[PDB]
Amino acid sequence: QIQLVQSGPELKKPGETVKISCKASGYTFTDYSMHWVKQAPGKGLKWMGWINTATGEPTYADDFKGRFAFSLETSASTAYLQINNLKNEDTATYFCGRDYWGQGTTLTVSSAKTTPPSVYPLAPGCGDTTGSSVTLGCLVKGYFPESVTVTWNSGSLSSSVHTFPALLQSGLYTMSSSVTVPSSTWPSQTVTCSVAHPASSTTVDKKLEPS
Amino acid sequence: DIQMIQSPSSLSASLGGKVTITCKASQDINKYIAWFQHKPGKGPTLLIYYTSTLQPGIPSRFSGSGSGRHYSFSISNLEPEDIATYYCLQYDNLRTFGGGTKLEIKRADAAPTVSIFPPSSEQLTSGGASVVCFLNNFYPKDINVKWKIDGSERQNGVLNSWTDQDSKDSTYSMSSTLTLTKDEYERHNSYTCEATHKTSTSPIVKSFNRNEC
Amino acid sequence: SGRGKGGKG
Repeated sequence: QIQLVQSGPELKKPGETVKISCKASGYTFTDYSMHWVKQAPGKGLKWMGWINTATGEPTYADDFKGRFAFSLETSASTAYLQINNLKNEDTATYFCGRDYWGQGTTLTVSSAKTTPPSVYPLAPGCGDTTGSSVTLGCLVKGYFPESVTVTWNSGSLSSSVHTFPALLQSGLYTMSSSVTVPSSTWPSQTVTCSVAHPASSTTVDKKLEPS
Repeated sequence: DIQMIQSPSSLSASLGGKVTITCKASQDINKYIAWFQHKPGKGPTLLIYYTSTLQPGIPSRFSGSGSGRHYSFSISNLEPEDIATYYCLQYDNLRTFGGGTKLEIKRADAAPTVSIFPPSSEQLTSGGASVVCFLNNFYPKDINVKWKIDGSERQNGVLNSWTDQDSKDSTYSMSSTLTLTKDEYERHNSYTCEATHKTSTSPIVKSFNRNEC
Repeated sequence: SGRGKGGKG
């Protein structure tokens, strides 16, 4: 199976340096060039250049000449993207690949203050029958930067989950998530939301309880 | 050095139907064009290369054609897992992506499931009061939410967030939050969100009343 | 490793 595994999400300040890895398996790393592609928030794909995996020679698109460096560790079948003197506008998800592609590495470049979220359980009011299903929520308010990961029962509820994109509210982000289960199964079969905010090293659980 | 003009930038089409996307290059690219599918949270998937050759594992309902400066890409027998943004890529001289085509599946219209939530005890005792309405699993994407406090419309303090279209059922969901202070929240009784949508000739109304809990 | 495209897999 062909697989490209990229390193995890990155949070940096302007002027710093980041190095992202792309580890290949399932094909011969040095027989195919590795390309790098940038996707800024809300924008399309932009080609950054490629590296010859047989010689190490990189070729850069014009917009990525200067602060960007492609390199290799042939013995570990790993390609690297280093960005020096980081800019806010480097905030994006970066992909490596050619025919097959890595999962992407999200980079956030910000000098603003990191703030953990407040996490609020959303249970139905005391005076309403929801029918054969019941929808529960968690409101995640007042955090910076993106992103957060919201799961339900540590990820074992996922088929009916809706994750709503964050919005900026008074200089801070607010997002929400809902889950839906059969009414016969709650509160009898517990439902808990978990909110991870890696930037603030926080993980918060809130059990959903009936009103 | 080669510009790629991709058209249309977005489209909707019914299940089982066939759509065509085009790309025009600024110069002859000698059939060196590829087409990609890209879904949020995942890496791109190569579908077609050298204008018309299918990647191994890609169904033949994906196809491509073209020469010179003009290329086309089609998806026939559309299915929900085709929801994605599609890109062309010239690779005759360096590489250039087209601007992309966001594909929406036109399923049958579906009414939202609407749920309203009062402020949590935790948020209230910290001085804030967000009232939340989820409007879930609906189609089409256009929807209007009106908030009322004690029967009077309220527009200040409302934030609305839509999901992307779900491959699980070709629907959208949207979250609407009315944020007040605890002080103002505890001076009123009735809180209502009203959903206006193509699927109903009257609004879908969900409410709760502070004095009843 | 080349400027090629397609055929892997």
